[PDB]
Amino acid sequence: GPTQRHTYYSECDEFRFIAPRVLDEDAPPEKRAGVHDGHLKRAPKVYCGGDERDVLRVGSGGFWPRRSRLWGGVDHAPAGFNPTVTVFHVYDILENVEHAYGMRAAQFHARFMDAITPTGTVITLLGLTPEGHRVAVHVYGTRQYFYMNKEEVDRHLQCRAPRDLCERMAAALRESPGASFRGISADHFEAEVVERTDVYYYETRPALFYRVYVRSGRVLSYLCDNFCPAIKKYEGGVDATTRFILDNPGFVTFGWYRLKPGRNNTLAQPRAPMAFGTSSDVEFNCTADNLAIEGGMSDLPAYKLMCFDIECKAGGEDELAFPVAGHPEDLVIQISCLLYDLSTTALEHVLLFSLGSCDLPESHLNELAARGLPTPVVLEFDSEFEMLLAFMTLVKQYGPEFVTGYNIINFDWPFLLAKLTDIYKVPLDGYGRMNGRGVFRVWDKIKVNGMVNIDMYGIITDKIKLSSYKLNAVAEAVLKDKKKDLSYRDIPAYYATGPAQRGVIGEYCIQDSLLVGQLFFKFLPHLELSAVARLAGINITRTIYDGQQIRVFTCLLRLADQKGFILPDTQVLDPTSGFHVNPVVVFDFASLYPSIIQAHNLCFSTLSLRADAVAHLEAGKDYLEIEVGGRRLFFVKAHVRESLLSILLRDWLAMRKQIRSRIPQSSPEEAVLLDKQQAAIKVVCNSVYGFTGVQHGLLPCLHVAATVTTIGREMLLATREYVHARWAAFEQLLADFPEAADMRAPGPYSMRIIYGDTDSIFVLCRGLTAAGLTAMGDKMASHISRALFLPPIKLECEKTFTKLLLIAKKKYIGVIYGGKMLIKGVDLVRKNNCAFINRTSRALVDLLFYDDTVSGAAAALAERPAEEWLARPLPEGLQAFGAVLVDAHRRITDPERDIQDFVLTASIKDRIPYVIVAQKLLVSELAEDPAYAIAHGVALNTDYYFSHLLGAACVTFKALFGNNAKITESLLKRFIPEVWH
Repeated sequence: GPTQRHTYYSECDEFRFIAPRVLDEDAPPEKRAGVHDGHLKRAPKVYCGGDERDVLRVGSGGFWPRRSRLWGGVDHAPAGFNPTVTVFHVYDILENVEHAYGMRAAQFHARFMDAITPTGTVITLLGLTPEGHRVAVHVYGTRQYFYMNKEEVDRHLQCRAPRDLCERMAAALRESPGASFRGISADHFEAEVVERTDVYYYETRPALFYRVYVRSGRVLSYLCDNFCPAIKKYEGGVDATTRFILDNPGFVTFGWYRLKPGRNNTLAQPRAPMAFGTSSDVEFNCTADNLAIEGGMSDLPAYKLMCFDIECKAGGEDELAFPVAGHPEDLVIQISCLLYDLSTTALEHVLLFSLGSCDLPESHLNELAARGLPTPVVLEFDSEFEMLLAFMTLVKQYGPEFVTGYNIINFDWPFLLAKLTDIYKVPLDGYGRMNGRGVFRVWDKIKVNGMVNIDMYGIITDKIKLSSYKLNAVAEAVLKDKKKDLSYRDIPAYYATGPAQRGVIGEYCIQDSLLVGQLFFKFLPHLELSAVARLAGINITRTIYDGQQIRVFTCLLRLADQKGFILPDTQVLDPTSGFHVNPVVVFDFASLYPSIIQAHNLCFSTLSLRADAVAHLEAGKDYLEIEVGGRRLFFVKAHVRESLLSILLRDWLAMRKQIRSRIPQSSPEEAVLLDKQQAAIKVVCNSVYGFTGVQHGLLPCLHVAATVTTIGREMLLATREYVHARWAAFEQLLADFPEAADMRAPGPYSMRIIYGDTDSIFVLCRGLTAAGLTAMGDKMASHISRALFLPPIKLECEKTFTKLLLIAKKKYIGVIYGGKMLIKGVDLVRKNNCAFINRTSRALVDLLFYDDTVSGAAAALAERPAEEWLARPLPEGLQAFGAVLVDAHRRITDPERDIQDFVLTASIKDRIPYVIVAQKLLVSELAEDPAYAIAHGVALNTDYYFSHLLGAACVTFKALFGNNAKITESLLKRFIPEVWH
């Protein structure tokens, strides 16, 4: 009997039986709606072919593939099976507490038991061997630690003598009635004095601190919140995995390893099957010295990818209601489950789980064989519970270390777990890799121990930009592929028809995962993630869910301690609105914030609020010097003290550039892995800025973020300053850039910056062609960059606007020389508005951009304040703009056969099309079915539709009149007769 219990189900004799009554064919006309919801006493069953079987049996003729040694008490390994392990790969790491007493009957060598006596944290390395064998290697020995000021503590209690301290902490822990679990001993702690320095400030001098080790995070946590009343505490937030990686040089979170002898030729101990803590084929106890990095050896082992996607159906009153997991009537009816070799890429298994009989189409089956793909295996069931258990039984038994699909984090996994926990009261702590007590939860964002979930939806929202992110949509843009035959509203209808129509549902389900697969092996996300994990020193599962600061803290921590630091704990030239007929050039700085940090030596360690005790070294040379926020600040440079961030980033930039110089002289396969790394360094570098300015995150320092803000500003003001001085005349520009020869346009020449924002400047170029300006702009930026700023800082050129409506602040419309329209901080469309108001509103903005007469006339408006155009007539070039509004009025009034164009719709609801019609004096009580209007020759409501077009035009083209909506309203009125106002 396992020394630690298996909490997943290896038997159920009874359970909650829920199934749609349609499934009954012994079925009167009336008894076929809704759902059965009762208790049934019998084992859960699977059907596959004419065959059946208990869902929880392992042995003979099992319907689905397993990778499982132990199944609730029985060892299913071949009598003989005893492989030896040397090298093995690691994809995931767990932290758990083990207690010596609970493990007595496990057959563990005393060095291990020693490590967990009252208690101890065990770090379990998860992965597999070259042969495919599933491994869990249990690292004993790692303790978490944290620091506290010696003399400060030594005074406020009182006792240098390191045992006195430990006793006082053990005595602190008794008094909390929160499970001291009789850990009221001075021996559950070691406390050593070391010299060190709080990272903050230039002045701060090395003090003496107590390093104190602890046996469990449980303990550490309490002492954070309680032992430190006034006393300052350092690196208490640092988990055991991260101590295990950082204190063992070279060690990684994702890599190959080998076990070897240690200190006194100590050897890793294989575990007896009955003390396995996970579902792996082999397990071992060891300490860090029994482990070594196995560099050179690099190839991904045969780990598996499960790719699934679920389909549901609504019960209750209205079967076209979107399904809700909390409803017992609203059932998961099918799950598409695909199993790949992740090292190979091959699709090994196609499984479809199905509530009710399901007969896949012959056509879909022909298409699978024809593509050299596995024949699907259809598992069918009478109830939702039987099918959910089956799926979860497969999730435990096959144990895909990797899992994927589309929106599975947002819809699929939440739906299925809501059902498992709430409706069926099944516990999940045992269904991951651990046999019990493991994490298996979704939040608002899922965490399943020993399972790396990568959701393709988010990956795709991260590489490609689109109008839509639906799969069939995504499948047509990215895989250039076309399939379009399903809608959640059709499911019920089809479900009720019979087993063939359920097959169709199953087809589109399998095909859905097929496409998601094809995408995962297109974008190889796990490899972007491994690389970050591998680089940041963190578990792969935290490279996705856990955000920003995590990826950077760890590295900051390693460096910080090298240096002998400790980390404390939780304790007016922007736009003048107007239109532009001359080209506008857009300069951007590349990774501005990180390049500032590095160039200007900015760190926790190098800043100060004091002028004194600053080595009194000297201003200018040794000092940065800034009027930051409230007051004056100072930052030392890389000769006096070099910044910890600075170092992180420089090292990462030198790494990227040395990796990038290699991409072309390596193999195709070597280049695919260097690209992922080269991109990983970029994900991590773009993080360091953010890391600084989280006011309640780990190591904030708002006075670095804010100095970077104010340096960002100065730099672009300098770029402004420069361009105006240097390029005021075309002659100097021709001397720097001889190709300007063929760029001189008719006008007078003038180069002026018009918009400044975060990291980009807009430069209006009179007398120049839009034609070669993007290429000349690179050079300009290169030139500027090489002339004004310190390395990494790099200004570049993206983009020339042939024409530009500069509305405001962060709001503009432009056509891009050589491209499309770009619209920022506005839309010219509304899903809610009728076609006609949208099409015309749009036609207007196109006249302004694409009609050269309207474009000059629009430009000329800028030569004159809004109010002065009220006095005088608008420039004639706008005749065509007015022709469009006039024209729209006529579109409405006339017996004009397209009423459809004026239809509004604001399930049952919206969908009812209507139109607003002419005539107490009524208020949109003049809705009407369209057909009725037509059939009765009813006029549309001129005043209504037109005033909506006038309003929309008015908000889009205020810019031509300094954003005064009033003046705009008045001037566009001149283009239409007053009797139509």
